[PDB]
Amino acid sequence: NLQDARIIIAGGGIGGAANALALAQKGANVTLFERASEFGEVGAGLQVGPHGARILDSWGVLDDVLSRAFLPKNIVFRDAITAEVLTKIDLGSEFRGRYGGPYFVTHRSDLHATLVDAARAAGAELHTGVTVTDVITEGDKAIVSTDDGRTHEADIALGMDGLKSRLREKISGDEPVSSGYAAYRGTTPYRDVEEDIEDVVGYIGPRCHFIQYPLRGGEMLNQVAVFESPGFKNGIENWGGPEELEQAYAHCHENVRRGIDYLWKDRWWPMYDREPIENWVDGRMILLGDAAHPPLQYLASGAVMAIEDAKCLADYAAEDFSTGGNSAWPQILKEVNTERAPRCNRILTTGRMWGELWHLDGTARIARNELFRTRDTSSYKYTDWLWGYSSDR
Amino acid sequence: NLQDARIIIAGGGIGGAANALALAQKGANVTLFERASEFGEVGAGLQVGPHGARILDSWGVLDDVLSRAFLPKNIVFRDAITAEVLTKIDLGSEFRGRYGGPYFVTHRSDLHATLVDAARAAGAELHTGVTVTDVITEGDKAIVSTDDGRTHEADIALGMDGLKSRLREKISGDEPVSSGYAAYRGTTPYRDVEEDIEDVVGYIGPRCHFIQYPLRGGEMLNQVAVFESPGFKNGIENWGGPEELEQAYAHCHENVRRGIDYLWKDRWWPMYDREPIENWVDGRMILLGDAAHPPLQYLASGAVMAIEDAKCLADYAAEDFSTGGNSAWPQILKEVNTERAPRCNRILTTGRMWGELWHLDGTARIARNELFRTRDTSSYKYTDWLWGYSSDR
Ligand SMILES: Cc1cc2nc3c(=O)[nH]c(=O)nc-3n(C[C@H](O)[C@H](O)[C@H](O)COP(=O)(O)OP(=O)(O)OC[C@H]3O[C@@H](n4cnc5c(N)ncnc54)[C@H](O)[C@@H]3O)c2cc1C
Ligand SMILES: Cc1cc2nc3c(=O)[nH]c(=O)nc-3n(C[C@H](O)[C@H](O)[C@H](O)COP(=O)(O)OP(=O)(O)OC[C@H]3O[C@@H](n4cnc5c(N)ncnc54)[C@H](O)[C@@H]3O)c2cc1C
Ligand SMILES: [Cl-]
Ligand SMILES: [Cl-]
Repeated sequence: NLQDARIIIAGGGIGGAANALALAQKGANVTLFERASEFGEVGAGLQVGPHGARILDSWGVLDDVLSRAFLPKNIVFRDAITAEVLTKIDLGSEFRGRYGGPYFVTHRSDLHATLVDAARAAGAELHTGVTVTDVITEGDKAIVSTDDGRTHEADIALGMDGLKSRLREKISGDEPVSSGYAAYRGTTPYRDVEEDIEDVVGYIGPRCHFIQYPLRGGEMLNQVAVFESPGFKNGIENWGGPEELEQAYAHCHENVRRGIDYLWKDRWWPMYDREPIENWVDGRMILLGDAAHPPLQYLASGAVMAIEDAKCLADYAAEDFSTGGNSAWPQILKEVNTERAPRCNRILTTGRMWGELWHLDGTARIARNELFRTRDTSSYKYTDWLWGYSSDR
Repeated sequence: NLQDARIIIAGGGIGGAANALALAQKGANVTLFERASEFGEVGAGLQVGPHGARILDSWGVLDDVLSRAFLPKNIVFRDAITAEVLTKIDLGSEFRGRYGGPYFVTHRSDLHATLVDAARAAGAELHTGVTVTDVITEGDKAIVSTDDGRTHEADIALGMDGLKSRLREKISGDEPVSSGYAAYRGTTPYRDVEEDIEDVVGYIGPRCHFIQYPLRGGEMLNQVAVFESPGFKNGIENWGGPEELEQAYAHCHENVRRGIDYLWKDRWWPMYDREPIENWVDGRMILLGDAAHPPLQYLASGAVMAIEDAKCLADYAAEDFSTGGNSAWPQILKEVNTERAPRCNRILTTGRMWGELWHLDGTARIARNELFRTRDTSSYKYTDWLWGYSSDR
């Protein structure tokens, strides 16, 4: 376990919260600093495959999360022009047996709160309204600076400050790479959306897609529209705004076009990722979550990768610190980086190809539709790398 | 049959020759005018699927053509970058039984000569060095003008003057549509090409393809390179010249790049087709062959469609003229047009999509390769429309 260990976590998103939980359950001393004045997340959906669900079950929080989640029966791909069903991924009894957990969807806000509550329950010391302004390594400790003028000593620090990480600048000078696509969300009472949906449905079209799924007990429908922004190509600084939505969907089926009207129009998410990097470690600081590996969201696995990062770090640390103490930390960070970077950088790079496959047009769309139609639905070769991974050694 | 019938054919390519044969075997009086001073065709390969082979067998010329042809065992698609085999179409015993004949390849010159010799044997009067300058219909006859100042009366005329048909101007003012791709050919002694080939091999790559097949007894190898011409986009009048070949293949596998060196460089074929048109009839003149329906050559069926045109016209004419005489000709031309236009215009339009499918790049290429790999090789759904058609009623 981790009793004499001290860890400081910079950032309290889903990643930082899950690391706080996993390390405090091992008996470590955890201090987490979150810049925002309250913990919280967007009150809209996310998807959590069995690669995340199994981990939450290990931490004893899956049952609880599921009480406020929705269990879709399938992921259904449809053509966005014709609305034709192309293929389904069955999330039923064969899938859960293979992958050791359900594929579920829930509100981001609920998952994040449940993680923060369990982290606190397990002993983690969480602080809101505090920004980490620096992390340096001196001798065998990390020295962390906060925006109240204080400094804090720990054995290691986690840089979990997101896609716009400033801690990442210690290791890499790269900048976010624009995809040129923007995401909108909406959540609507299910009854007010204009047949019935019990699945995650993805309509995939030229230069756009549109996703729908129900949330807890089917009361609300989550809707997500992602489209190629002409403003990005044309050089706009604040590209992707809502004046682009009608034109971006004008070639789609009525089921998709009607959906646009339900989206929140006052906020959107221009989609960026970063090129993959191999090394995430600077002395006794490791970058994790989106600060190490921010993806485009086509594989719905960004938060799941931050959860897997938490599991791997706490499991490999408990194994090695038990017998090697504080001196073992730089070897533990190396081993965690070596396990996690190939996994997560394959999600980054394959995710980019997978979104391009959704957004094909012309003859390439005709080929992609037939490839999805004719596949062997009993084969798991397209998914085992993603949903069957485990860091267990 | 056709004994009192008179037909004049404008053009003596493979189309005009095959119509002369089919009509003279029915006992019709056939006069064919060819502009060139000698009958002849390019001494390079063509492919003739069972949709053409069955027809030649009916006319009693298949055995003879086969004596000087090559019988490939498969059509093999390979990726032009990696040389990976993607899929094979087996041309063996299941295929020939299904489609009623072999898929063969031979020299264009040999097929054309064999058709011209059999047409002559059957009674057709062939004339070289004579251009048809006009065709008009007056009463119940076609009146055909030639470039020696003479006029000729027949019951019907066939406009078979090719892709650049001037007779087509009677019916449509359209012009050839450039594909922006150019074709080169070569034939090399098989032994001099730098493993062994017993199939039709198509290497399909971004913005290009490369085809190889052996000719009679495997003595010569036919090679065809088709690539997207940057000169066409850039506005050159005589675009597609050989200075473009190296760059156009520079991303391909060595097997493809080595092939370029064997091509004839003194002549090439900029690839054009025409938009499909429904009506091919002007009074007692019908356009047939490339004058009615010139394709891009991705389905290797242009000459085969002209052969099918010959079979349909002679069969439907023999059926109706037997009992209705000369007065039946305009109804016969209508019925032939109504049978042949949907068939041939589907080859035109599907052929364009099929070449685009070969020339995909990026994620669209990854999708296309997997679609070809994973297909049901026992299913004929992609090919029955093409190789299983018959005009028989
Ligand atoms: C449209 C969209 C849909 C998505 N859908 C899914 C999905 O279905 N499933 C999935 O698994 N993932 C999904 N993701 C990805 C997922 O949202 C992210 O990968 C994940 O939230 C990253 O978590 P994180 O904790 O690493 O970073 P963040 O969530 O960015 O958290 C970083 C935190 O650090 C705080 N902070 C920043 N700087 C400092 C500092 N110096 N000091 C202290 N605090 C700091 C920030 O306030 C923030 O709370 C999606 C992403 C997008 C954009
Ligand atoms: C690179 C390439 C590869 C191909 N590969 C294949 C293949 O493998 N299989 C296949 O089936 N098809 C293939 N084709 C298509 C095939 O070549 C043509 O569809 C077919 O040759 C057309 O025959 P046609 O008789 O209708 O016209 P043409 O061959 O053009 O013949 C028209 C004839 O009319 C003559 N002429 C013109 N004007 C007059 C006039 N006013 N008076 C008298 N005579 C006139 C011309 O001199 C010419 O001989 C390919 C085409 C290309 C470009
Ligand atoms: Cl994601
Ligand atoms: Cl052709």
